[PDB]
Amino acid sequence: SFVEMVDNLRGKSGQGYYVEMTVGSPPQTLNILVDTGSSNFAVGAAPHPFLHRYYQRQLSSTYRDLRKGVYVPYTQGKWEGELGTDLVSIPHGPNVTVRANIAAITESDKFFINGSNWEGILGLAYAEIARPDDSLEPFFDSLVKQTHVPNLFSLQLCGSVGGSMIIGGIDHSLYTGSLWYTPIRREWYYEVIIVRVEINGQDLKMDCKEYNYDKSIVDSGTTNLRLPKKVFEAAVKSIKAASSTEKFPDGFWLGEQLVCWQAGTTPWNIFPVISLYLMGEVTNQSFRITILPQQYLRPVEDVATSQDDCYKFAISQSSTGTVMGAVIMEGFYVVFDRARKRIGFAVSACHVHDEFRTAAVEGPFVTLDMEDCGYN
Ligand SMILES: COC[C@@H](Oc1cc(C[C@@H]2C[S@@](=O)C[C@H](NCc3cccc(C(C)(C)C)c3)[C@H]2O)cc(F)c1N)C(F)(F)F
Repeated sequence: SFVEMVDNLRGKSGQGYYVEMTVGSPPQTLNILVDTGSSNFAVGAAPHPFLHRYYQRQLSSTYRDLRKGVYVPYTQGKWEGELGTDLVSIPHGPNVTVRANIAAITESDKFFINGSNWEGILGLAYAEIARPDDSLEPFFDSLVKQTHVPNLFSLQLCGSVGGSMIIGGIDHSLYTGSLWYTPIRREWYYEVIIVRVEINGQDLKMDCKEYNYDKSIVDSGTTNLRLPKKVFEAAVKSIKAASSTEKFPDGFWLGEQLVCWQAGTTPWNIFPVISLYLMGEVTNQSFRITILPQQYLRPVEDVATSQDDCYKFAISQSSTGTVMGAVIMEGFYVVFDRARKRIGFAVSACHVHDEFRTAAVEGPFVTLDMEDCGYN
Protein backbone atom coordinates (compact mmCIF):
# COMPACT_ATOMS: atom_id res chain seq x y z
CA SER A 1 0.00 0.00 0.00
CA PHE A 2 3.04 2.23 -0.45
CA VAL A 3 1.56 3.90 -3.53
CA GLU A 4 -0.37 6.23 -1.20
CA MET A 5 2.96 7.62 -0.01
CA VAL A 6 4.59 8.18 -3.39
CA ASP A 7 5.16 11.90 -4.06
CA ASN A 8 4.17 12.90 -0.51
CA LEU A 9 7.15 15.28 -0.24
CA ARG A 10 7.52 18.85 -1.50
CA GLY A 11 10.12 21.55 -1.13
CA LYS A 12 12.06 24.50 -2.49
CA SER A 13 15.69 24.27 -3.58
CA GLY A 14 18.00 24.73 -0.60
CA GLN A 15 15.04 24.77 1.77
CA GLY A 16 14.54 21.10 2.58
CA TYR A 17 11.83 18.56 1.89
CA TYR A 18 8.63 18.52 3.93
CA VAL A 19 5.71 16.15 4.46
CA GLU A 20 2.17 17.05 5.56
CA MET A 21 1.15 16.03 9.08
CA THR A 22 -1.71 16.73 11.46
CA VAL A 23 -1.43 17.23 15.21
CA GLY A 24 -4.12 17.42 17.87
CA SER A 25 -7.89 16.96 18.02
CA PRO A 26 -9.43 18.24 15.93
CA PRO A 27 -6.48 17.76 13.50
CA GLN A 28 -4.31 20.80 12.83
CA THR A 29 -2.47 20.63 9.51
CA LEU A 30 1.22 21.53 9.26
CA ASN A 31 4.08 21.01 6.81
CA ILE A 32 7.04 19.34 8.53
CA LEU A 33 10.68 19.23 7.40
CA VAL A 34 11.96 15.66 7.04
CA ASP A 35 15.27 15.51 8.92
CA THR A 36 17.35 12.35 9.31
CA GLY A 37 20.00 14.50 11.04
CA SER A 38 18.10 15.03 14.31
CA SER A 39 15.68 13.25 16.63
CA ASN A 40 13.22 15.83 17.94
CA PHE A 41 9.72 16.40 16.59
CA ALA A 42 9.09 20.14 17.01
CA VAL A 43 6.55 22.60 15.61
CA GLY A 44 6.02 26.34 15.65
CA ALA A 45 3.53 26.97 18.46
CA ALA A 46 3.60 30.76 18.58
CA PRO A 47 3.47 33.62 16.03
CA HIS A 48 6.56 34.24 13.93
CA PRO A 49 7.26 36.51 10.93
CA PHE A 50 8.03 33.48 8.75
CA LEU A 51 5.13 31.32 9.97
CA HIS A 52 1.74 31.46 8.24
CA ARG A 53 0.31 28.92 10.66
CA TYR A 54 1.28 27.16 13.87
CA TYR A 55 0.29 24.59 16.48
CA GLN A 56 -2.34 25.85 18.92
CA ARG A 57 -2.26 23.59 21.97
CA GLN A 58 -5.26 25.34 23.52
CA LEU A 59 -7.45 24.14 20.64
CA SER A 60 -6.52 20.47 21.02
CA SER A 61 -8.45 18.31 23.47
CA THR A 62 -5.86 15.54 23.31
CA TYR A 63 -2.88 17.77 24.12
CA ARG A 64 -0.97 16.93 27.30
CA ASP A 65 1.61 19.25 28.84
CA LEU A 66 4.75 17.48 30.05
CA ARG A 67 5.77 20.52 32.09
CA LYS A 68 9.37 20.42 30.84
CA GLY A 69 11.34 22.88 28.74
CA VAL A 70 13.56 21.94 25.82
CA TYR A 71 15.95 23.51 23.36
CA VAL A 72 17.85 22.25 20.34
CA PRO A 73 20.99 23.88 18.90
CA TYR A 74 21.56 22.81 15.28
CA THR A 75 24.66 23.74 13.26
CA GLN A 76 22.79 26.77 12.04
CA GLY A 77 19.53 27.53 13.80
CA LYS A 78 18.10 26.79 17.21
CA TRP A 79 14.78 26.93 19.03
CA GLU A 80 13.40 26.46 22.51
CA GLY A 81 9.95 25.48 23.69
CA GLU A 82 7.79 23.32 25.91
CA LEU A 83 7.43 19.55 25.81
CA GLY A 84 4.09 17.78 25.58
CA THR A 85 2.32 14.94 23.81
CA ASP A 86 -0.56 14.82 21.34
CA LEU A 87 -2.09 12.72 18.58
CA VAL A 88 -0.31 12.86 15.24
CA SER A 89 -1.13 11.57 11.76
CA ILE A 90 0.42 11.62 8.30
CA PRO A 91 -2.37 12.04 5.71
CA HIS A 92 -0.24 10.71 2.85
CA GLY A 93 1.43 8.13 5.05
CA PRO A 94 0.34 4.96 6.84
CA ASN A 95 -3.27 4.95 8.03
CA VAL A 96 -2.53 5.26 11.75
CA THR A 97 -2.55 7.73 14.62
CA VAL A 98 0.06 7.81 17.37
CA ARG A 99 0.61 9.75 20.57
CA ALA A 100 4.04 11.31 20.12
CA ASN A 101 6.30 13.72 21.94
CA ILE A 102 6.04 17.23 20.51
CA ALA A 103 8.20 20.24 21.29
CA ALA A 104 6.06 23.36 21.03
CA ILE A 105 8.42 26.04 19.73
CA THR A 106 7.95 29.35 21.56
CA GLU A 107 11.19 31.11 20.59
CA SER A 108 13.69 30.52 17.81
CA ASP A 109 16.75 32.02 16.13
CA LYS A 110 17.51 31.34 12.45
CA PHE A 111 15.43 28.16 12.55
CA PHE A 112 12.41 29.02 10.40
CA ILE A 113 13.14 29.95 6.79
CA ASN A 114 11.29 32.77 5.05
CA GLY A 115 9.09 31.24 2.37
CA SER A 116 10.07 27.62 3.03
CA ASN A 117 6.44 26.59 3.55
CA TRP A 118 7.21 24.32 6.49
CA GLU A 119 6.34 25.04 10.12
CA GLY A 120 8.05 22.23 12.01
CA ILE A 121 10.71 19.54 11.89
CA LEU A 122 10.56 15.75 12.09
CA GLY A 123 13.81 14.35 13.44
CA LEU A 124 14.03 10.76 12.24
CA ALA A 125 17.29 9.74 13.90
CA TYR A 126 17.75 7.87 17.18
CA ALA A 127 16.97 8.75 20.81
CA GLU A 128 20.67 9.02 21.66
CA ILE A 129 20.75 12.54 20.19
CA ALA A 130 17.30 13.68 21.28
CA ARG A 131 17.07 16.71 23.57
CA PRO A 132 16.86 17.20 26.45
CA ASP A 133 18.11 13.60 26.66
CA ASP A 134 17.65 10.10 25.24
CA SER A 135 14.57 9.44 27.38
CA LEU A 136 12.45 11.60 25.08
CA GLU A 137 11.17 9.00 22.62
CA PRO A 138 11.52 10.13 18.97
CA PHE A 139 8.49 10.10 16.67
CA PHE A 140 9.46 7.08 14.59
CA ASP A 141 10.14 4.99 17.69
CA SER A 142 6.65 5.88 18.95
CA LEU A 143 5.17 5.01 15.55
CA VAL A 144 6.83 1.59 15.49
CA LYS A 145 5.98 0.89 19.12
CA GLN A 146 2.30 1.85 18.90
CA THR A 147 1.45 0.44 15.45
CA HIS A 148 2.31 -2.46 13.15
CA VAL A 149 4.41 -0.20 10.91
CA PRO A 150 7.70 -2.01 10.16
CA ASN A 151 10.85 -0.39 11.54
CA LEU A 152 12.19 1.23 8.40
CA PHE A 153 11.54 4.09 6.01
CA SER A 154 12.94 5.18 2.69
CA LEU A 155 13.50 8.55 1.07
CA GLN A 156 13.45 9.50 -2.59
CA LEU A 157 14.48 13.14 -2.79
CA CYS A 158 14.13 14.57 -6.28
CA GLY A 159 15.73 17.61 -7.87
CA SER A 160 10.07 23.48 -6.95
CA VAL A 161 11.09 19.96 -5.87
CA GLY A 162 9.26 16.82 -4.77
CA GLY A 163 9.94 13.35 -3.46
CA SER A 164 8.65 10.38 -1.50
CA MET A 165 8.97 9.26 2.08
CA ILE A 166 7.85 5.63 2.21
CA ILE A 167 7.06 4.86 5.83
CA GLY A 168 7.37 1.21 6.77
CA GLY A 169 8.90 -0.16 3.59
CA ILE A 170 10.53 -0.02 0.18
CA ASP A 171 8.59 0.89 -2.95
CA HIS A 172 10.26 -0.95 -5.80
CA SER A 173 8.82 1.34 -8.44
CA LEU A 174 10.95 4.22 -7.11
CA TYR A 175 14.41 2.92 -8.08
CA THR A 176 16.26 0.96 -10.76
CA GLY A 177 19.06 -1.58 -10.44
CA SER A 178 20.13 -3.13 -7.15
CA LEU A 179 20.07 -1.77 -3.61
CA TRP A 180 23.49 -1.67 -1.95
CA TYR A 181 23.70 -1.59 1.85
CA THR A 182 26.19 -0.04 4.25
CA PRO A 183 26.11 -0.70 8.01
CA ILE A 184 24.79 1.87 10.44
CA ARG A 185 27.93 2.10 12.59
CA ARG A 186 26.15 3.35 15.70
CA GLU A 187 22.51 4.23 16.35
CA TRP A 188 22.59 7.93 17.14
CA TYR A 189 22.96 9.87 13.93
CA TYR A 190 22.64 7.64 10.89
CA GLU A 191 26.40 7.12 11.00
CA VAL A 192 28.21 5.35 8.18
CA ILE A 193 31.81 4.71 7.16
CA ILE A 194 33.33 6.06 3.95
CA VAL A 195 36.27 3.89 2.87
CA ARG A 196 37.53 5.56 -0.32
CA VAL A 197 37.02 8.74 -2.35
CA GLU A 198 37.66 9.30 -6.06
CA ILE A 199 37.24 12.33 -8.29
CA ASN A 200 36.98 11.62 -12.02
CA GLY A 201 38.41 8.19 -11.25
CA GLN A 202 41.43 9.52 -9.35
CA ASP A 203 41.89 8.32 -5.75
CA LEU A 204 42.27 11.18 -3.25
CA LYS A 205 44.83 8.98 -1.50
CA MET A 206 44.14 10.10 2.09
CA ASP A 207 44.10 8.04 5.28
CA CYS A 208 40.48 6.87 5.11
CA LYS A 209 40.04 7.96 8.74
CA GLU A 210 40.17 11.53 7.41
CA TYR A 211 36.94 10.83 5.50
CA ASN A 212 35.13 10.04 8.74
CA TYR A 213 36.73 12.56 11.11
CA ASP A 214 35.07 12.76 13.44
CA LYS A 215 32.05 10.99 11.91
CA SER A 216 30.11 10.58 8.66
CA ILE A 217 26.31 10.88 8.66
CA VAL A 218 23.36 10.82 6.26
CA ASP A 219 21.39 14.01 6.91
CA SER A 220 18.36 15.02 4.81
CA GLY A 221 18.09 18.25 6.80
CA THR A 222 21.40 19.52 5.44
CA THR A 223 21.54 20.88 1.88
CA ASN A 224 25.22 20.44 1.02
CA LEU A 225 27.77 17.71 0.91
CA ARG A 226 29.93 18.79 3.86
CA LEU A 227 33.49 17.51 4.25
CA PRO A 228 36.12 17.69 7.00
CA LYS A 229 38.66 20.48 6.46
CA LYS A 230 41.49 18.34 5.06
CA VAL A 231 39.17 16.40 2.75
CA PHE A 232 37.40 19.58 1.63
CA GLU A 233 40.70 21.19 0.65
CA ALA A 234 41.88 18.15 -1.31
CA ALA A 235 38.51 17.91 -3.08
CA VAL A 236 38.26 21.58 -4.03
CA LYS A 237 41.85 21.51 -5.27
CA SER A 238 41.02 18.56 -7.51
CA ILE A 239 37.75 20.09 -8.70
CA LYS A 240 39.47 23.40 -9.47
CA ALA A 241 42.14 21.65 -11.51
CA ALA A 242 39.50 19.79 -13.52
CA SER A 243 37.55 22.97 -14.35
CA SER A 244 40.44 25.45 -14.67
CA THR A 245 39.30 26.03 -18.26
CA GLU A 246 36.92 28.57 -16.71
CA LYS A 247 37.34 31.28 -14.08
CA PHE A 248 35.45 31.55 -10.79
CA PRO A 249 35.63 34.07 -7.94
CA ASP A 250 36.94 32.30 -4.84
CA GLY A 251 33.77 33.33 -3.06
CA PHE A 252 32.17 30.74 -5.31
CA TRP A 253 34.36 27.93 -3.94
CA LEU A 254 33.34 29.05 -0.45
CA GLY A 255 29.72 28.58 -1.43
CA GLU A 256 28.97 32.30 -1.18
CA GLN A 257 29.04 33.71 -4.72
CA LEU A 258 26.89 32.07 -7.37
CA VAL A 259 28.08 31.61 -10.96
CA CYS A 260 25.97 31.94 -14.10
CA TRP A 261 26.16 30.89 -17.74
CA GLN A 262 23.95 31.67 -20.73
CA ALA A 263 20.83 29.52 -20.44
CA GLY A 264 21.65 26.04 -21.70
CA THR A 265 25.39 26.62 -22.00
CA THR A 266 26.42 25.43 -18.53
CA PRO A 267 29.70 23.54 -19.14
CA TRP A 268 28.80 20.41 -17.17
CA ASN A 269 31.60 18.44 -18.82
CA ILE A 270 34.39 20.42 -17.13
CA PHE A 271 33.25 19.42 -13.64
CA PRO A 272 34.32 15.98 -12.30
CA VAL A 273 32.22 13.16 -10.91
CA ILE A 274 32.76 12.32 -7.24
CA SER A 275 32.69 8.72 -6.05
CA LEU A 276 32.12 7.91 -2.39
CA TYR A 277 32.84 4.29 -1.45
CA LEU A 278 30.87 3.00 1.54
CA MET A 279 31.56 -0.03 3.76
CA GLY A 280 29.49 -3.00 2.58
CA GLU A 281 27.71 -5.96 4.20
CA VAL A 282 30.37 -8.65 3.78
CA THR A 283 34.06 -8.91 4.72
CA ASN A 284 36.41 -6.66 2.73
CA GLN A 285 33.50 -5.59 0.49
CA SER A 286 32.33 -2.06 -0.31
CA PHE A 287 30.35 -0.25 -3.02
CA ARG A 288 30.40 3.28 -4.50
CA ILE A 289 27.88 5.98 -5.20
CA THR A 290 28.82 8.42 -7.93
CA ILE A 291 27.70 12.05 -7.77
CA LEU A 292 27.42 14.31 -10.85
CA PRO A 293 28.08 18.09 -10.95
CA GLN A 294 24.34 18.52 -11.53
CA GLN A 295 24.08 17.49 -7.88
CA TYR A 296 26.82 19.55 -6.27
CA LEU A 297 26.12 22.65 -8.35
CA ARG A 298 22.80 23.77 -6.89
CA PRO A 299 20.49 25.86 -9.12
CA VAL A 300 19.65 29.30 -7.73
CA GLU A 301 17.40 32.12 -8.97
CA ASP A 302 19.36 34.79 -10.84
CA VAL A 303 20.14 37.89 -8.77
CA ALA A 304 19.75 39.79 -12.04
CA THR A 305 16.75 40.21 -14.33
CA SER A 306 18.56 37.90 -16.75
CA GLN A 307 17.39 34.41 -17.69
CA ASP A 308 20.82 32.84 -17.21
CA ASP A 309 21.43 29.55 -15.43
CA CYS A 310 23.10 30.31 -12.11
CA TYR A 311 24.52 27.91 -9.53
CA LYS A 312 26.08 27.74 -6.08
CA PHE A 313 28.86 25.33 -5.13
CA ALA A 314 27.05 22.93 -2.79
CA ILE A 315 30.12 21.34 -1.24
CA SER A 316 31.36 23.04 1.93
CA GLN A 317 33.81 22.61 4.77
CA SER A 318 32.83 20.97 8.05
CA SER A 319 34.37 20.82 11.52
CA THR A 320 32.02 18.05 12.68
CA GLY A 321 32.64 15.31 10.14
CA THR A 322 31.25 14.41 6.71
CA VAL A 323 27.60 15.23 6.10
CA MET A 324 25.88 13.55 3.18
CA GLY A 325 23.12 16.10 2.76
CA ALA A 326 20.24 16.48 0.37
CA VAL A 327 22.33 17.06 -2.75
CA ILE A 328 23.98 13.68 -2.24
CA MET A 329 20.67 11.96 -1.51
CA GLU A 330 18.95 13.52 -4.54
CA GLY A 331 18.67 11.07 -7.43
CA PHE A 332 19.24 8.13 -5.10
CA TYR A 333 16.66 6.04 -3.32
CA VAL A 334 17.88 5.78 0.27
CA VAL A 335 16.55 3.07 2.56
CA PHE A 336 16.86 3.62 6.30
CA ASP A 337 16.58 0.00 7.39
CA ARG A 338 16.58 0.49 11.15
CA ALA A 339 15.44 -3.10 11.71
CA ARG A 340 18.64 -4.45 10.19
CA LYS A 341 20.89 -1.54 11.18
CA ARG A 342 21.81 -0.66 7.62
CA ILE A 343 21.27 2.01 4.97
CA GLY A 344 20.62 1.10 1.34
CA PHE A 345 21.36 3.10 -1.80
CA ALA A 346 19.96 2.65 -5.31
CA VAL A 347 19.73 4.82 -8.42
CA SER A 348 16.50 6.79 -8.09
CA ALA A 349 13.68 6.77 -10.64
CA CYS A 350 14.15 10.55 -10.59
CA HIS A 351 17.87 10.22 -11.23
CA VAL A 352 19.92 13.20 -12.37
CA HIS A 353 20.51 13.53 -16.12
CA ASP A 354 23.78 14.18 -17.96
CA GLU A 355 24.56 13.81 -21.66
CA PHE A 356 27.52 11.45 -21.37
CA ARG A 357 27.52 10.54 -17.67
CA THR A 358 25.17 9.10 -15.08
CA ALA A 359 24.80 8.89 -11.32
CA ALA A 360 25.36 5.31 -10.23
CA VAL A 361 25.48 2.87 -7.34
CA GLU A 362 28.03 0.20 -8.19
CA GLY A 363 29.55 -2.88 -6.59
CA PRO A 364 30.95 -5.10 -5.31
CA PHE A 365 34.40 -3.65 -4.67
CA VAL A 366 37.12 -5.21 -2.56
CA THR A 367 38.55 -2.98 0.15
CA LEU A 368 40.91 -4.26 2.84
CA ASP A 369 40.96 -3.06 6.47
CA MET A 370 37.70 -1.10 6.26
CA GLU A 371 37.40 -1.14 10.05
CA ASP A 372 40.45 1.13 10.21
CA CYS A 373 38.48 3.85 8.40
CA GLY A 374 36.27 4.52 11.39
CA TYR A 375 37.43 7.31 13.68
CA ASN A 376 37.74 6.71 17.43
C1 LIG B 1 20.16 26.65 6.07
O1 LIG B 1 19.24 25.64 6.55
C2 LIG B 1 18.49 25.01 5.49
C3 LIG B 1 17.70 23.81 6.09
O2 LIG B 1 16.82 24.20 7.16
C4 LIG B 1 17.12 23.84 8.47
C5 LIG B 1 17.45 22.50 8.80
C6 LIG B 1 17.77 22.15 10.12
C7 LIG B 1 18.16 20.69 10.43
C8 LIG B 1 19.69 20.56 10.73
C9 LIG B 1 20.57 21.21 9.60
S1 LIG B 1 22.26 21.44 10.16
O3 LIG B 1 22.17 22.19 11.46
C10 LIG B 1 22.69 19.73 10.51
C11 LIG B 1 21.67 19.05 11.47
N1 LIG B 1 22.13 17.64 11.70
C12 LIG B 1 23.39 17.32 12.44
C13 LIG B 1 23.41 18.05 13.80
C14 LIG B 1 24.34 19.09 14.05
C15 LIG B 1 24.33 19.74 15.31
C16 LIG B 1 23.40 19.35 16.30
C17 LIG B 1 22.44 18.31 16.09
C18 LIG B 1 21.40 17.86 17.17
C19 LIG B 1 19.95 18.29 16.78
C20 LIG B 1 21.43 16.31 17.31
C21 LIG B 1 21.63 18.45 18.61
C22 LIG B 1 22.49 17.68 14.81
C23 LIG B 1 20.18 19.10 11.00
O4 LIG B 1 19.41 18.46 12.02
C24 LIG B 1 17.75 23.14 11.14
C25 LIG B 1 17.42 24.48 10.82
F1 LIG B 1 17.41 25.41 11.77
C26 LIG B 1 17.10 24.83 9.48
N2 LIG B 1 16.79 26.12 9.16
C27 LIG B 1 16.86 23.08 5.01
F2 LIG B 1 15.86 23.90 4.62
F3 LIG B 1 16.31 21.96 5.54
F4 LIG B 1 17.61 22.72 3.94
